[PDB]
Amino acid sequence: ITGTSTVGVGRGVLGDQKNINTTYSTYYYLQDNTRGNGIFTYDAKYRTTLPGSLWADADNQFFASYDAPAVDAHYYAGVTYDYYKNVHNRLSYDGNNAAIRSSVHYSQGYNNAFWNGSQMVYGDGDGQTFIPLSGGIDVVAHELTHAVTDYTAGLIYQNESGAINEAISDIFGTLVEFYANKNPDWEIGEDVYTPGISGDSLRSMSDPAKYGDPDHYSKRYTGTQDNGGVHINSGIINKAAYLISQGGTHYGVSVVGIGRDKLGKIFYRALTQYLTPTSNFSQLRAAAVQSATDLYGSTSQEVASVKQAFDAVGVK
Ligand SMILES: O[C@@H]1[C@@H](O)[C@H](O)OC[C@H]1O
Ligand SMILES: O[C@@H]1[C@@H](O)[C@H](O)OC[C@H]1O
Ligand SMILES: O[C@@H]1[C@@H](O)[C@H](O)OC[C@H]1O
Ligand SMILES: O[C@@H]1[C@@H](O)[C@H](O)OC[C@H]1O
Ligand SMILES: O[C@@H]1[C@@H](O)[C@H](O)OC[C@H]1O
Ligand SMILES: O[C@@H]1[C@@H](O)[C@H](O)OC[C@H]1O
Ligand SMILES: O[C@@H]1[C@@H](O)[C@H](O)OC[C@H]1O
Ligand SMILES: [Ca+2]
Ligand SMILES: [Ca+2]
Ligand SMILES: [Cl-]
Ligand SMILES: [Cl-]
Ligand SMILES: [Cl-]
Ligand SMILES: [Cl-]
Ligand SMILES: [Zn+2]
Ligand SMILES: [Zn+2]
Ligand SMILES: [Zn+2]
Ligand SMILES: [Zn+2]
Ligand SMILES: [Zn+2]
Ligand SMILES: [Zn+2]
Ligand SMILES: [Zn+2]
Ligand SMILES: [Zn+2]
Repeated sequence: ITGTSTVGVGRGVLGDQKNINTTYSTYYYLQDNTRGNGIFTYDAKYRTTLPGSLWADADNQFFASYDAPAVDAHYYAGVTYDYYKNVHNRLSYDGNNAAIRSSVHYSQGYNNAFWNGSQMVYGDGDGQTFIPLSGGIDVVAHELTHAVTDYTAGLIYQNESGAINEAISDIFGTLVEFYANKNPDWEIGEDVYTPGISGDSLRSMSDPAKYGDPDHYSKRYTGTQDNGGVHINSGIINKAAYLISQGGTHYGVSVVGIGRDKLGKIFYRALTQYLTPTSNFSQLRAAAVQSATDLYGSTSQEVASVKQAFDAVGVK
């Protein structure tokens, strides 16, 4: 809509206050004109029609419980935009400042959130398995990173390529969570999963086995469920990424940690320059090694640590 750029205030899913960029034309709309071609957040009104209505509010105050999913979808899309622009010089998910559109209150009791090829879609959860999923910055950035992948390497969504696709989204979801630097960790979805249970999450990057996911290539899932285990086998790559950043000793292999920023630079370069739709784990290792070589030199600690981490998880 055409209007004046304004700044509203509200509370997110977890009760935290934050400012949001809005547009004023009779109503205050969740339309942030400060980032690229805009960030737009929509009310799906418990339907499955998309995108729904551009979110309208009478007073630029967003403290109602019904507002909270919209506040967080809008704000965390902004954080994700800021991460990709400030850290990687990438303008929105397509690198060409595409508008970021999000719909909240999608369907009823819907325990999922997804990038659908042109926008983000957030269920409210059923209140037991999940609360509204836009409350999780890592979920928001995980799904928007699928769009990044789609516009770069094009990793399919099955078998090893799909597990890399998933891990890439977990890695950058987590790096966005650290960039926001409110309550970061190496867990996925902890803020919105199981409100009755403290200390759990959908999966752990630092210890995938905590939830039964593999932390070594020899433990990879080879069945047909979950598109060949894409959310399961991602633990193998997630653990390698965790080791690259934080270091550690894993199955007897010592990894010297190089920190989060270099982890992100290495994997971003691998994703955008070297991966292809059918890259497998071994090819991801090669891409990460070459990316670290490009950035830091073949004799660098960074290259050596990439190799150590993939050795530790059994990927040659
Ligand atoms: O409403 C305006 C918006 O449509 C435009 O894109 O950028 C400036 C805004 O104030
Ligand atoms: O924590 C990371 C920060 O250290 C780096 O500067 O850029 C990415 C962030 O996630
Ligand atoms: O977040 C990590 C945590 O999972 C681990 O237990 O201790 C080190 C941290 O980096
Ligand atoms: O020890 C873990 C176990 O507690 C869980 O039930 O399944 C996965 C294992 O890694
Ligand atoms: O062969 C693998 C071994 O090298 C490693 O130590 O742990 C898992 C095994 O499958
Ligand atoms: O069966 C597949 C297995 O061969 C591969 O290694 O990892 C993904 C699985 O789907
Ligand atoms: O196969 C790819 C290779 O061509 C390139 O050199 O680095 C990435 C690899 O995965
Ligand atoms: Ca997290
Ligand atoms: Ca929980
Ligand atoms: Cl560990
Ligand atoms: Cl471990
Ligand atoms: Cl460790
Ligand atoms: Cl271990
Ligand atoms: Zn209001
Ligand atoms: Zn998803
Ligand atoms: Zn995903
Ligand atoms: Zn967290
Ligand atoms: Zn899955
Ligand atoms: Zn998923
Ligand atoms: Zn270990
Ligand atoms: Zn460990």
